[PDB]
Amino acid sequence: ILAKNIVYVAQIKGQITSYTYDQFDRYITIAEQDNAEAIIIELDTPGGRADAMMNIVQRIQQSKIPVIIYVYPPGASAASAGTYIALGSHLIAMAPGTSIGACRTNYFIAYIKSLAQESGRNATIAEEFITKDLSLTPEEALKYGVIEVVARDINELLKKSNGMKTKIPVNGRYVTLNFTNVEVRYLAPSFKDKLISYIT
Amino acid sequence: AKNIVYVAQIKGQITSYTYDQFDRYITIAEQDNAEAIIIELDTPGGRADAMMNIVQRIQQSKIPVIIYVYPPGASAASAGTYIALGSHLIAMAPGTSIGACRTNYFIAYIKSLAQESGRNATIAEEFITKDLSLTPEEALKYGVIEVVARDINELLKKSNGMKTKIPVNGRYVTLNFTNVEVRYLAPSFKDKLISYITD
Repeated sequence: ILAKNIVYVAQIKGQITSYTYDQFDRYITIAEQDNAEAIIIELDTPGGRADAMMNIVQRIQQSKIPVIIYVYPPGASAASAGTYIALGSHLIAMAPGTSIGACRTNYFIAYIKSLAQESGRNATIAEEFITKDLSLTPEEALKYGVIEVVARDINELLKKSNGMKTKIPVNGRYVTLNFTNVEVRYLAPSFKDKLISYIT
Repeated sequence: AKNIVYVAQIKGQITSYTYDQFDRYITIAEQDNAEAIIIELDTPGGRADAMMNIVQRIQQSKIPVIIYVYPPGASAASAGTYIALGSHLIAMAPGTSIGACRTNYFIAYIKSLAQESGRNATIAEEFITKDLSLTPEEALKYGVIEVVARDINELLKKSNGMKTKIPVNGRYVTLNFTNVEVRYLAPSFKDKLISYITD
């Protein structure tokens, strides 16, 4: 026979809107319901410094399982509200060839700085995202302590995150990721998701 | 509670040891009645031969074996391309190659592998007789492979519903990656070493 821990993977491409929050909620909900070891959101977001964001961030922070924001596929970028979402998550991995930061108020600074500090990721850089239109390369990003992992695909990501400690608690406890006997389940975007899209 | 798809890598030159690996992976897959197994294949080649034995292994496999020439920059070469032409499904990631790297028997053989899987055999020959190399897109266009996919997930999405190119235990199968779980299989320790030594 056979059996193991589950990891869910879901994409979230395009601009972040009020409709986005519902997606995060769906995916993270499904994952929570099955006690997934974690969930990876492959995230490629490009522009319009939104606000549905901190509602998403609250979502993540209150999630009952780790949420890994993976800025993938190559060419993807996480900007404006992307980068908040990420800085507020439990782990940030990045595929080579992607970016993070701003694409090419003091309130917002206060905010990015906050997100960074509570997850021990570099807040001086965080600020510079907003105050210098900074854009990091996964390697620079990792050097500077903004992200935790650089991975070419889901599988590297799993191997490299294995055993790493969550950067912010998961329901009060810091968790050590154990992707040792894991099964990955791919979740696809719904039909409304699908349409509410092209129509944008 | 779903269907399992296994994923395994096989990088580097193909030797008599390699067979052992396919056998292991394919065996694990068979034993759990996987919906299928994907071998991410990167094979630089330069004339080897363990191949003929591996291909029989695949043909006799009790579940579909999808040869996926991956990661970007990978090459399915010489030995590789026979293994692939002899499999159930061939996908390729963008930025990879198939064919020769850079007789009146090996030709008969590539031709054969091609015909029995309905993949273009005029090109197959041209691999060996014109040291030809194809790009996933050209490969697709020419009818050598079945799928071009950026990552395991596209691969599953694009292959879903496709019919196997050669039978699986006598029956052609239609892939159904509809409620699937993916399990990644890592190279063992011997494998890991026999690499450093087979260097």
